[PDB]
Amino acid sequence: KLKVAINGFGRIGRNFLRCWHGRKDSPLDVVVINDTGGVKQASHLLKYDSILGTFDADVKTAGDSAISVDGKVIKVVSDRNPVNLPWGDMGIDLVIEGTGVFVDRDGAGKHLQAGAKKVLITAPGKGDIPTYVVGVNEEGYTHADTIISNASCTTNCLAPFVKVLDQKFGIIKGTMTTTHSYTGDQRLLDASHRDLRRARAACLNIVPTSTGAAKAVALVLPNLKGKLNGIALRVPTPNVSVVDLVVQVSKKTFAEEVNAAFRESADNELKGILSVCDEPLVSIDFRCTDVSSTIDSSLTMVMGDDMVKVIAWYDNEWGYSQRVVDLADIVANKWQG
Amino acid sequence: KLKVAINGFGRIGRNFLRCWHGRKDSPLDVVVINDTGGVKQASHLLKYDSILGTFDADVKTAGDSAISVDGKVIKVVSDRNPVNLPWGDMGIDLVIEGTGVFVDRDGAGKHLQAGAKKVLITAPGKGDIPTYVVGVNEEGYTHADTIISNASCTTNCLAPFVKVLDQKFGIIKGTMTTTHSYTGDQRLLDASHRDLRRARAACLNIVPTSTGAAKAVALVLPNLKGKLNGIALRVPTPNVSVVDLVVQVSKKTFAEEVNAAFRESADNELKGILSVCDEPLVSIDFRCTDVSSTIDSSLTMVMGDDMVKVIAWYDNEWGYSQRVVDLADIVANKWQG
Amino acid sequence: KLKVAINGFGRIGRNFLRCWHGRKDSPLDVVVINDTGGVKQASHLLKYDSILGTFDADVKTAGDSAISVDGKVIKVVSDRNPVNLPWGDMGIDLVIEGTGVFVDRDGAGKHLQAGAKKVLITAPGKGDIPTYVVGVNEEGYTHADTIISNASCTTNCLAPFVKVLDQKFGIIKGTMTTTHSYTGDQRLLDASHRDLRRARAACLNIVPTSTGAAKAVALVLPNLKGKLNGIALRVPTPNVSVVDLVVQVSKKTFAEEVNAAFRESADNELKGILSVCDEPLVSIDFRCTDVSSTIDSSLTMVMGDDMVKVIAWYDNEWGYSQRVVDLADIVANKWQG
Amino acid sequence: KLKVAINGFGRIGRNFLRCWHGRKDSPLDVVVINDTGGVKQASHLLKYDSILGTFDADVKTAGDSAISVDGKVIKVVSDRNPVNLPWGDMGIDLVIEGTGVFVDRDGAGKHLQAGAKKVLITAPGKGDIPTYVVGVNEEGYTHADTIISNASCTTNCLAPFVKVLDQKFGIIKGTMTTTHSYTGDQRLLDASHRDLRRARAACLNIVPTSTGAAKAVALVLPNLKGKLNGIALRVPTPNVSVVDLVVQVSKKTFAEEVNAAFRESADNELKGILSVCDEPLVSIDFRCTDVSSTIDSSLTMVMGDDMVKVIAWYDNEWGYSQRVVDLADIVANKWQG
Ligand SMILES: NC(=O)C1=CN([C@@H]2O[C@@H](COP(=O)(O)OP(=O)(O)OC[C@@H]3O[C@H](n4cnc5c(N)ncnc54)[C@@H](OP(=O)(O)O)[C@@H]3O)[C@H](O)[C@@H]2O)C=CC1
Ligand SMILES: NC(=O)C1=CN([C@H]2O[C@@H](COP(=O)(O)OP(=O)(O)OC[C@@H]3O[C@H](n4cnc5c(N)ncnc54)[C@@H](OP(=O)(O)O)[C@@H]3O)[C@H](O)[C@@H]2O)C=CC1
Ligand SMILES: NC(=O)C1=CN([C@H]2O[C@@H](COP(=O)(O)OP(=O)(O)OC[C@@H]3O[C@H](n4cnc5c(N)ncnc54)[C@@H](OP(=O)(O)O)[C@@H]3O)[C@H](O)[C@@H]2O)C=CC1
Ligand SMILES: NC(=O)C1=CN([C@H]2O[C@@H](COP(=O)(O)OP(=O)(O)OC[C@@H]3O[C@H](n4cnc5c(N)ncnc54)[C@@H](OP(=O)(O)O)[C@@H]3O)[C@H](O)[C@@H]2O)C=CC1
Repeated sequence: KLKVAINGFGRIGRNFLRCWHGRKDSPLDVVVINDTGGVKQASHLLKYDSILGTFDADVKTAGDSAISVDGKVIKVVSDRNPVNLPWGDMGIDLVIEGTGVFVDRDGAGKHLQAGAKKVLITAPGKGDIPTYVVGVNEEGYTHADTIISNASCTTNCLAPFVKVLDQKFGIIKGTMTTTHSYTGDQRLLDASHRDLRRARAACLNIVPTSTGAAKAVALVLPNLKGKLNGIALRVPTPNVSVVDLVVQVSKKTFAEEVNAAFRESADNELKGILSVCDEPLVSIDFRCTDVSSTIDSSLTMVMGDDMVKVIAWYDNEWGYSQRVVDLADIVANKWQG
Repeated sequence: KLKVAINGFGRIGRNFLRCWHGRKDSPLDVVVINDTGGVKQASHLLKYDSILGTFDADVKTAGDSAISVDGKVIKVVSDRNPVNLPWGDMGIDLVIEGTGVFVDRDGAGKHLQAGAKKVLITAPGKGDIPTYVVGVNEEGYTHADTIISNASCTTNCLAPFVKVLDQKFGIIKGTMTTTHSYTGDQRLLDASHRDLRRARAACLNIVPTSTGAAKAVALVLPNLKGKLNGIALRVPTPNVSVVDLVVQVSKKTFAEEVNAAFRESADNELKGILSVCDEPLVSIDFRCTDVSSTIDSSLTMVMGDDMVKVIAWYDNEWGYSQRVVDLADIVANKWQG
Repeated sequence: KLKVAINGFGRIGRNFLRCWHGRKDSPLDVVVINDTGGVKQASHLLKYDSILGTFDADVKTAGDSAISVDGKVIKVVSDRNPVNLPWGDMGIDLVIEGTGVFVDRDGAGKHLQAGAKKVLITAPGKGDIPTYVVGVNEEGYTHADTIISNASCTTNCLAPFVKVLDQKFGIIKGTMTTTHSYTGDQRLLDASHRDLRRARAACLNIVPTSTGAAKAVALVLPNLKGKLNGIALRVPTPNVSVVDLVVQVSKKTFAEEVNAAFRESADNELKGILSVCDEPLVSIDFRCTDVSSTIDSSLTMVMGDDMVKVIAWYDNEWGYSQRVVDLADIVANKWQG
Repeated sequence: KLKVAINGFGRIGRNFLRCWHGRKDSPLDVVVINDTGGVKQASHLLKYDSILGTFDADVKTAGDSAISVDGKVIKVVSDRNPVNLPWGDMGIDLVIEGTGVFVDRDGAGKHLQAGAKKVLITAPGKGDIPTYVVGVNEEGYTHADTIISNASCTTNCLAPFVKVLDQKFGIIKGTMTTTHSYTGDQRLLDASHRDLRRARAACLNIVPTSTGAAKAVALVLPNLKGKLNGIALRVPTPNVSVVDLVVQVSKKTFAEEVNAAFRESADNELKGILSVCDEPLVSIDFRCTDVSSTIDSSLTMVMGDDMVKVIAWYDNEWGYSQRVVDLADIVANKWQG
């Protein structure tokens, strides 16, 4: 309904397309893809996926500049400079920025220069970019926002249950550590990053790094400003991560009561965003889960009556991509066109 | 002087022998190895190691029942039943119990049935077994102890710096999470295991599992009884782990002061046990670390002035094995003639 | 129909059940499972699988000899000694031997001693045990065989296209190497193993070992007796393997002719057993393929006009289990009764 | 004594420096490194290495544009365009091309435009570029060659023993498959790549791909022109690979005679280049071996008296780098000022 582009057909760009494809009566219309790798590459990697498996749909190249998914043709262009895009010419309403390189206003704005009406960054925005997490603060979105951010995968897993903890128990302060699957931003073998730790062979190490949620939860939950901080430990799994949150709360409590609080929200205001799992599972079991965060109930602990530790699972690729679709639906729903 | 026997030539048993081989003027004499796998196996796996690399020493079989390391002939026996071992006949003073199956008094005691004078379990002891962590409470060891425990790798990493935190700031309570390398106790592919999570493919998942390290810390640091708890996350790396500790302390502080407190101890009472690393390193850098615990200084955080988060690295196989040697050395030094 | 019992509820045992569950109008009725790990374990590991994903069926324990799959109750017993199994009492017609420890006549026979009418070993049989590979020599099966073998996963990948090569070009001699995913028989970390190479950390090494696929091929294709040999290279992937076969043929040929030969069989006598893939795919893309062998057409080479090199993919767990089901179906179809 | 510059401080670039550092009385003087990543990054990654371990040398940054190794300062520049490099200004005699992007004459020639006297590509050269393999055809090198190639890692493993096989038995034709560790050219997670197979998650798949090694082996051993071909299977190991070569020979033989032939050469003309291992080892055991190729003797087979299969290990990073140093040594030894 809404004319959508995908700038950056990588893990999130492709997960997004496949997430979108599975939705019924979607308001979005993905008409174009900017894949610097080309048509053959876009069709191949969309069909065959090391993490999601083979796409259950007819996918093929259509000519020299498009691909088709179950008959639907999707234009495919290739340009590293978004100021060279044909968004205006195509009448593109929303650009899904998934390249990871245009996360500030001047960068994402290049899409507007090219004629796109709006931009949704699949990552934290740098600068003065409205950030939103579905199930946490999306009601604050307004059609005037020309550039928005859907935050990070970790922020999407944390914020939902942090919101519950703060409302029910009141968070004085907390820390978080995410044991995170590796991502394309890491090097296969010891190379070159900025980040000397992400420069190291990712399938061989536990890699401490930069955390991507910590301040950002305060962005979507202002009451938490200056109350949280954390880090990330990248480990040798290709997908699915888990956050370990420890917080001192003002109201004394115990593990079972904390879990109960999560189940209540899970069955109500956070249905489809938060889930609570009582089974002794491991990361692989959470692949392709549509929720943003799944509490591992049996792992919840309370020390000294007010120090609560919570363990939550998240599919950083798929679960996050479903949220990108959700945020895109909101954009469409609140359109002033 | 101390005639030593290694029961269970596995990861720890082999790491132990190589750790011991590297010491100068050792008061220990490893005369025999109980390897149910045989002499060829013992010689081969001691020489070639997927984690430590090839042993820089002349290793070979010596007849049917021995092996030699740089000329030093060692005996090799094979019996799954410790009562039937020739410890008395051989005059064995101390047995390094590294099978992982004789961790209680009745089990480890079988070595005493057999004639050994003392047993040192390379793991937490079950029941009433004296537990010691070098650099924390080893001064409490007495020659009267027939059976002793060197705790777990995680306890050895945690205790040292927990001791420092408690002394300098006073720990009210806290929680810990160890992102741990897999170990032989896990299954390569989904297979039977009493622990339904450890039963799952170890190189494919992030596996949550219980840990006693929290309560064990209280064993060697009584002041901490009932103040800690935690869990473990087994991840797809073959060696080297990291502990994430969050504690509320009584004295307000900040990250750099906390890191300073650790360096002070590291340059003094905990020299050779605790180190503080200021480099942006990853898990493979810490292989073959003779200390028990290395603080990653740049990851230390303090929230709300009294919630301290510390990240510490540890080579669970080698570092721990150097501690086993250390404890053995203490046994030999306190032996009563 | 045909009261089937699964002995050994491991990778194959569970893949088998799931493969069977997916069949329509199956002549087989799986009524019992001997799982030494217990009911809870059986239900859990059948539901959650690190390789196949979460089973899309209602699986739960059935109060505690039993489990239920979509309402179908399956009895669960636990005994490491087959002679003590209630096969006779239950009227069990065919036992799927998937423990990997009862592969000879005396061992597998234990199931007959226990009352089972027939045994199907999910592996090469030791000694005089009729071996069959569907699509190659299954027409030779007779109800008189009390104990049969479905060969190995590599033999099931190799035989089908070797049969084609021998008929179409005539194999003078050849060699084979299978770059095989690791299996439960390997060790997670360096540990005891009769085979000093499989004793080594499986996810950290390229491990050369044995196979019997070569001589086993001769079993189902007599014309090939003494004409082939080979080895295996176990690598760090959890599932899916690939065979590299090099043979000198009597009739000069070229790569595309060879590929054509495979497509002819694939569309005819070997439909559902052999496939030919023209896509530039990788191992993960072949997960859950029902065929026994998939030729990677673009990799086919011919040197000196008569030295043919063929690369074929196979899902060693799933593809092989579909063959077990197939052979079981034949057993049922030829039952006297 | 030869002024050497390293272009592209990656896996090979760094392995090269470390190999060079370990040589005694080297005729090479590495005075500069072109690392687009910067000084801090060059120092760090040279010191800490996921595959080689921590560099046993004092490594630090020296100012804003150099690094020091045990006191020796090495200049560090940063430019992606070789024409702009200060080779002429610095008087650079030989440039080690390890970027992987300047492999043809026009590309590597950019270094000559920049003032360098000679270029050594650490990879197969494209077009008319003299290719050499130490121990095979290096005696053919002449100072007139402004741009030379040290071939590929697999070519360096294969050529040496292929040379023996051809001389001793006469190779009519053959095929080869290399089960190769992943390299930086692959993607960590499904991502864009001209090669649709190399685009797939490298630590999750058996990856089928190129090797010009077969035709390259022809380049250094003319007698083998048009007689060999092959492919590569990239697998989930970070370093160390193995080649499987099958060849029909004109002189009937047997496995032990073939192994003998390799030991003869290994103790004589190919000492330091080829080795023969009789131990049942796995890939990890061959890390950091200086030789180019190590035959795994117990794996050698001969079918039909003339079809020879040989398995050889090689450390693709380190062993190859040792050859780069050897070839650089030749350049210095044959310099004509
Ligand atoms: N790895 C192995 O086993 C072997 C590999 N190959 C060897 O040599 C290769 C190099 O691969 P390897 O050492 O593995 O890999 P790497 O990616 O780690 O090596 C060198 C690399 O050069 C880069 N570089 C790229 N473009 C430029 C440029 N324009 N100017 C300056 N520096 C540049 C790097 O930059 P950036 O940081 O942007 O990537 C990086 O450190 C060839 O491509 C070839 O195959 C051959 C033999 C053995
Ligand atoms: N991966 C996850 O779990 C999640 C990641 N983040 C993701 O959104 C990101 C994208 O990461 P992800 O999808 O993982 O990764 P990828 O590398 O796989 O995703 C997108 C990529 O964009 C590239 N690209 C780069 N520059 C341009 C350009 N100038 N014009 C057009 N296309 C371009 C690609 O090109 P090239 O081929 O040259 O690399 C590639 O397919 C942000 O960087 C962020 O973190 C957020 C949430 C979840
Ligand atoms: N791995 C680490 O990082 C550390 C582990 N723990 C280590 O100590 C353990 C040993 O683990 P680890 O060395 O890793 O493991 P491994 O399995 O490699 O070590 C010892 C093992 O003893 C076996 N063994 C078992 N039962 C007997 C028996 N009845 N008689 C004789 N030998 C026997 C072996 O036999 P079999 O061949 O049949 O398996 C094998 O070599 C405890 O169980 C504990 O946790 C503690 C600290 C550090
Ligand atoms: N995996 C593959 O790709 C294929 C494997 N093979 C296999 O069939 C095999 C089975 O291996 P796989 O399914 O991989 O592996 P697993 O280890 O997972 O399968 C079966 C296993 O049986 C065990 N078991 C062992 N001894 C007994 C006993 N005495 N009584 C009852 N149950 C027992 C188990 O017990 P415990 O819990 O103590 O280990 C476990 O679930 C053969 O050994 C063979 O190779 C053949 C074709 C394909």
